[PDB]
Amino acid sequence: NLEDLKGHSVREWVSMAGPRLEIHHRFKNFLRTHVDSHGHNVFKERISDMCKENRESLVVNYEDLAAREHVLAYFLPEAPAELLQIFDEAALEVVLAMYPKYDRITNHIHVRISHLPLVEELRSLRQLHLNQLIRTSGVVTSCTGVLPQLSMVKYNFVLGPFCQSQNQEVKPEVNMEETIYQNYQRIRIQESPGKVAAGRLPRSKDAILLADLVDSCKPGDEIELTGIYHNNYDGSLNTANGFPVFATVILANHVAKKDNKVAVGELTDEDVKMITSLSKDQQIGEKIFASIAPSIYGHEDIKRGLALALFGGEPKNPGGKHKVRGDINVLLCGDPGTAKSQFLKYIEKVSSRAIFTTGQGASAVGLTAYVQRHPVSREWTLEAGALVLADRGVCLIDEFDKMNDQDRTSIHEAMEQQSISISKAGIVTSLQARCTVIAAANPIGGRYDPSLTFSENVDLTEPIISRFDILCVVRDTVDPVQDEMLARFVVGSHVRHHPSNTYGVEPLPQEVLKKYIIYAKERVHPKLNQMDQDKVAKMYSDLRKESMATGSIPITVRHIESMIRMAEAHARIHLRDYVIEDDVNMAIRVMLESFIDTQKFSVMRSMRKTFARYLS
Amino acid sequence: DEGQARKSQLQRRFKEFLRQYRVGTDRTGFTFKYRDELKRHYNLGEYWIEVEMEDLASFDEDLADYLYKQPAEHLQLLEEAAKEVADEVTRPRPSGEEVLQDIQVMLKSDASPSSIRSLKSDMMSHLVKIPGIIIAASAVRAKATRISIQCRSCRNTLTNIAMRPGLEGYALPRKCNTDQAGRPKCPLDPYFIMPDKCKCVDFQTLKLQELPDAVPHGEMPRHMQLYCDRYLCDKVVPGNRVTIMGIYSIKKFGLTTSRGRDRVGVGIRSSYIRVLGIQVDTDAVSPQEEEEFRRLAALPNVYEVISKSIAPSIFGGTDMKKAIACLLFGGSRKRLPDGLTRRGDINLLMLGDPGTAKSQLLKFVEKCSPIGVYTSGKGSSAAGLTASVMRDPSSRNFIMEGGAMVLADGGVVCIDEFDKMREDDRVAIHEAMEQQTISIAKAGITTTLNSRCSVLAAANSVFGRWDETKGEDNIDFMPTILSRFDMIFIVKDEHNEERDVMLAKHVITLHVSALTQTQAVEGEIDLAKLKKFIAYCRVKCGPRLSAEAAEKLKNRYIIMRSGARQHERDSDRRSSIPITVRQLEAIVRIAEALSKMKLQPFATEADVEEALRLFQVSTLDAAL
Amino acid sequence: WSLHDSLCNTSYTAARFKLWSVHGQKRLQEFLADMGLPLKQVKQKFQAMDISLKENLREMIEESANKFGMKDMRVQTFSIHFGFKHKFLASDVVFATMSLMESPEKDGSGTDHFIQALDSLSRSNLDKLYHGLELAKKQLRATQQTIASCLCTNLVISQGPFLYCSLMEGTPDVMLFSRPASLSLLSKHLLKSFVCSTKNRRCKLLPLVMAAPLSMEHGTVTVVGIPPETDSSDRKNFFGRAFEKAAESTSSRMLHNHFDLSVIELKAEDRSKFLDALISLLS
DNA sequence: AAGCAGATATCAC
DNA sequence: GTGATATCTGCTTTGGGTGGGTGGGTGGGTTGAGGCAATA
Ligand SMILES: Nc1ncnc2c1ncn2[C@@H]1O[C@H](COP(=O)(O)OP(=O)(O)OP(=O)(O)O)[C@@H](O)[C@H]1O
Ligand SMILES: Nc1ncnc2c1ncn2[C@@H]1O[C@H](COP(=O)(O)OP(=O)(O)O)[C@@H](O)[C@H]1O
Ligand SMILES: [K+]
Ligand SMILES: [K+]
Ligand SMILES: [Mg+2]
Ligand SMILES: [Mg+2]
Ligand SMILES: [Zn+2]
Repeated sequence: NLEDLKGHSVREWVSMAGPRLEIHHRFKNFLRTHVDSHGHNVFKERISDMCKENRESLVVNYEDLAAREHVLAYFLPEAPAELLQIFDEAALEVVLAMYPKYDRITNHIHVRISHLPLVEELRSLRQLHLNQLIRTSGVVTSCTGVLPQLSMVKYNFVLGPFCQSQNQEVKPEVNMEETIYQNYQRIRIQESPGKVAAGRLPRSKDAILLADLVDSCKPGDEIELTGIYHNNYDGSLNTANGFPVFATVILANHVAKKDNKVAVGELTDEDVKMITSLSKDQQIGEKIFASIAPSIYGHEDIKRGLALALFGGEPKNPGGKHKVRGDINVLLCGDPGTAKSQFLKYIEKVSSRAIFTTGQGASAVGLTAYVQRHPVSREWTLEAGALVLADRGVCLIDEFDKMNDQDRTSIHEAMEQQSISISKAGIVTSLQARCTVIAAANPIGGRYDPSLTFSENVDLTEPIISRFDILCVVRDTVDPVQDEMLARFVVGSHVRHHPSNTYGVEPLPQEVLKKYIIYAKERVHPKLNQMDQDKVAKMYSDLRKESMATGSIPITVRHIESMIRMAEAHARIHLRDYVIEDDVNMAIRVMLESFIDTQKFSVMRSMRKTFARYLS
Repeated sequence: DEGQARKSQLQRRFKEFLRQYRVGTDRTGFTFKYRDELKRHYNLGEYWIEVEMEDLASFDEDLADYLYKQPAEHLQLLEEAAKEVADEVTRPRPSGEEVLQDIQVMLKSDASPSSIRSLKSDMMSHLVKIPGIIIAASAVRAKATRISIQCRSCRNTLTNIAMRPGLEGYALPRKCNTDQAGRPKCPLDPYFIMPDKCKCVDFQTLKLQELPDAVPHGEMPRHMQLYCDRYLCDKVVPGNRVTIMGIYSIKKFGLTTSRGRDRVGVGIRSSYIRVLGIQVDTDAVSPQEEEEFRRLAALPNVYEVISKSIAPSIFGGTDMKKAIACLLFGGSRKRLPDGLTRRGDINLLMLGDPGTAKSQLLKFVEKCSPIGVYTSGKGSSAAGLTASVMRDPSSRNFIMEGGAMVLADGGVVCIDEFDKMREDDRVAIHEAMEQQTISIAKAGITTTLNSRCSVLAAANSVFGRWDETKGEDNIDFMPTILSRFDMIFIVKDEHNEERDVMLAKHVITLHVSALTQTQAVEGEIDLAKLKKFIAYCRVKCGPRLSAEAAEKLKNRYIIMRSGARQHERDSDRRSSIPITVRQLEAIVRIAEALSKMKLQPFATEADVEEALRLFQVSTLDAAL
Repeated sequence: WSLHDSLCNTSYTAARFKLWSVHGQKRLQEFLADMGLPLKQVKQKFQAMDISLKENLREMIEESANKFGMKDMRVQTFSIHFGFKHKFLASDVVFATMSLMESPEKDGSGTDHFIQALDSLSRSNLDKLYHGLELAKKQLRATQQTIASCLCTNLVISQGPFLYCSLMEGTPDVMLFSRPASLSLLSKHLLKSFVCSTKNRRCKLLPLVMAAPLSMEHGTVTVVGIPPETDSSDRKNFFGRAFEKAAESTSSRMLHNHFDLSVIELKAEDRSKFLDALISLLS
């Protein structure tokens, strides 16, 4: 029996030939026969996906292995290096069996473990975890470049191959041509700021990434790290401490961004089937709109605009000399206590890459990019701010009206040209910043005055206001029926979400919505082939006539391009590869309804009458 | 012996490739391309050739495969073959040319490039093709190819020791070869390098940054170190976009762990690229190009053709596109006998309403200008724009690093969001805009740099949108800065039914056309050619005003001054836009730019007439 | 070209993989994995690709294609070699000559485009042949884009007796297909893709009628007709006489200028009318 | 030049 | 003949910028100029 150890450690047990062969056979059988709840061969699909993409890593979910091979699951945390080597060999055998020509692409398959149940904090690691497989989490604070490390060394006659370990120089000049190398990366992982007690210095660890594990994470990332806790003698540590203390490091096996994030690649065939079937539904647009912050009583315009901003438009560059952004920026502005901050928090929770910041807590350089001073290396370096870090993501700005003016003017270039240009301290460069900006503001005096226009209510000027594709006015009006409905919804929300436990359509589950969004943003690129140019052109002229007469908001060419983005975003919501007439009509309605809301109360009736033909 | 035989056979094959390769057909003719190029370059005194990998593959596929997989040894063999062939093509040689020179063989290919991010360990010691941007270049230093060593005690010398190429050192003999008997033993490490016996070549080190479009989302761009030597040295400068062919290699320093080497990880090594060939990307003039440029300059409507080619995607702005063309070409810089200089560069300011394509125009000029830098006023500082003083990490001494206006010397610097710049930062640009120098007196450094660049600035008005009632309150800039701009455009987003319909149709068609496969336009010049045409004209033609054109300009300037003086008196407020001698010289520069477009040595009265019309629409309109 | 680009822009493989779809790309990836060709190698230009992969390329491609339901991957043809460099297959020369003749660069007239094509066939004008190869690459990409736009939007609608597809002026590349020869070739490629990618069995046995704008001044439209696409088709076309009989019965304004009788010029307003007659004539 | 690590020949018992 | 024990030989040291900033500033080096946040 494999479980029974005849007076050896687990390492010793798995080192000898008999148990080694038994483990190899068991793991190969697990790879070949494991099926899911429906009965589909999991690893047949996983290996096919790996080989189609020409990748070298096979990910194994610890729970499945424990369910099917409990003895191997028990062994794995105690003797990780040996078990992982055996798993690699068996995986290579299976892969070559399925794809006999794959040996040309790679000669090694890495088995990587996910969902390890033994989670530990950076602060909690003790000597009893040494040489064990552990799972921890934190913030990446420092990251090297990808470096070449000796793997199989040859010396100059030419000496025989020599293996290289992570802890000492090998003992036989090196022959560069005949030597074998590996990718090497060192990261520093730190306690997340939200988990360290206030006023306390955070703890940190070092981690080593090898081979195809490199570039799995970037500084500033929230990561879950599974690896081997390893110690090695260090003389200068001993000198420093006066005691024989050993240096520690994590030999990384699996790196994930695990704050509720699923990548397009991780989507399975059944997931895509469900997404496509959903997109076939006739009311899918309404269902997606209803999925935006379901615990808020209806603010249906805000939810629609936020859904459009989440899905996004299509960037274009006709001849390589005229760049047009595809992102849709949103500005919420209205009375206090109307759930603007809750909308922003929901967007932060649902998006894959989102950064939340507030009012006076944001500085100009902190938003875009800053110049870091150093005491010893090159004096000055360039470091990414919020907009750079949120590239291809979302930046949410709360208390947008309370910002310092100098700090608010720093986002103009990023909002339109989608780049940050820095000319400081010998650094002249431009960084990419393609992010959707969603801001929330309060009006002048803390209350929106219906007798005035939007421009009169806010202190923002034309240049910043024009950069927002969608403008939403949140009004808190006293109506007995609406007040009763809101009260009955909110109290029911507090009943439903006790810790013990308008569209007329059922919203999508949040996990389903997250999969749907990632698929549409990655696998759908709607194309604008045909459009009623005369209708859009006539509409634009009418809008510019009325805007000049009333002065409620400025209208620019940017308003034409916003409509095209909204039509593209609407088509993307339906998983359509070509924008159609109903997308253009919806984009027109969204823009005209927004414009009418910026008028004074008296003028609103006339404005609806002026544009009634479109709003029909 | 067997290895020697294999090497000799491979060298013979390379030699035969060089001797026999031909281009042409039996209908037209044939040319021994590489032999002829080697013969002509050697006669010119240029000891290098460039070899296409596709040609070598056509002659001998195995040779190309070997050169790709094991570049070092086979490149050395190819260079030896090139030296042999160079002797045969030029072998009877004139006096003072007896000694045969070494030939550097450059490599070029038509293959698709690969990115920095794609450079993996498995590609080590292989031939790679990499695109990027040059961000830094070192000084030219000396690298030994051959050394002679001598024994301290016995003066026994070993001569002509070959050196490895690249960033690789040499280990001296541990013990001497002199006779043990009679003499006291020679000391350990007896050998020293003889300074005058060493043969050296020029070498350089470069930093290559990844292309901006290749950077993964949310990441800082990565760079790589480049090693250049011989004729590859001093070919590229910071800002150049290049594609490099090279060897992915490792620094080979001393085997010993001297100073008790204590790396954070074990068995790590430093990578670099040994450069074998450089190709500068558009983003010397061949005679065919020069003839084509002369044809363009002679077109009767060349001015219209160039204007139509500037930001063709923008719907209107014909007068602003005409002024940008003049800025791109520039005037004539002059130095008077007393030593005082008159600048030839043209400065342009666009002040106006939001969403009027001001930023799009600046982005185009950055691509179109032969030398172009785009910056933001908000993201700039006084030291960043001109030049900075900082500590050197290696030397532990103060050094100087140039800013945007040093990097843009000889070209254009586009300053967007000019109004958001701090007053202390804006004021740092006054000297560079007029005197075209940067004076520094800091931390023991007293020097002057060149900043001969044109400023193209964009800004919004004080109240966001230009308000006709506020009048002079719309402009916040001081008179000192405004007088340094040749042309000032006040851009007002005028609402008209007819123009708005036309603009909307243009914008929609532009977005639909993004799918269309690119096609040429009969009446325009593509950006790549326009960029080369501008560079050609700036080097070839510096015009002057004709005596008749000067008289016309003098009389109109006097009228303009009186009108400006009268207008200020009537309004009782000194106008924000001044009309000074600088504005007279601005009209001279614009007239010379128009002539430079036509490659005409003298600016005519028509040139001055157009220059005065541009001034009227831009600066006089603002001032009144 | 690159093997990847060739696979994506060949109507045979592009139609059988349904590369206009989202699952077609995955099927292509599966095909390449079955081959064992690294993605980076197949995406590199064929000349620069490693020679070891070229040794048995034709046989391995044939075997993999056989596994994937394509039995006609191999064709009997000819190649010509001269010099050290110059090697061409016959179909490459055909495509280059066609692209030189039907070039969309209107700076030169069609008699000017004919002269270029005729010159390219002589070995003294080799540069023209290479230029034509580049133009052919552009034309193939445009053809695939147009086919994708037509198939994704369901623009191929079956009347009773025939399928009808009409190109609109909003189409991006429509200009490249205004000339009758380009339109005919596009229509044939489109029919092959449609027959490969459709579900209805009846629509697979139908011929195609395709229209594209010709002149926006006179309101004229070019109309082409092609017979059903089958593996053993006799390649015989009945649309010339059908067109002449429909126009006569309906009194439309049609022009026969092409040397083929199945290509006609029609007044756009008459179009609708014309078609009904055609329907009644063929059903 | 100064000093520790390693190698090795040499006296003594 | 084995166990000290005395002699001899080779390594590398120093802080240093031709030994790097793709080692790291928790391994250790004055002075000034230049970005930040908080400041007034
Ligand atoms: N006349 C025009 N023709 C074509 N596109 C235009 C025109 N005017 C504006 N646009 C487009 O509208 C958007 C205008 O943004 P842009 O940044 O160029 O404006 P700007 O005038 O610099 O504004 P701001 O002062 O607010 O920075 C861009 O997409 C630009 O391409
Ligand atoms: N329409 C609504 N439906 C449900 N809850 C609401 C609604 N409006 C406000 N709330 C609740 O009121 C609280 C305060 O809202 P808040 O996020 O501060 O809005 P704002 O930032 O606009 O003042 C939140 O906890 C939110 O749950
Ligand atoms: K140091
Ligand atoms: K050091
Ligand atoms: Mg709030
Ligand atoms: Mg702008
Ligand atoms: Zn000696």
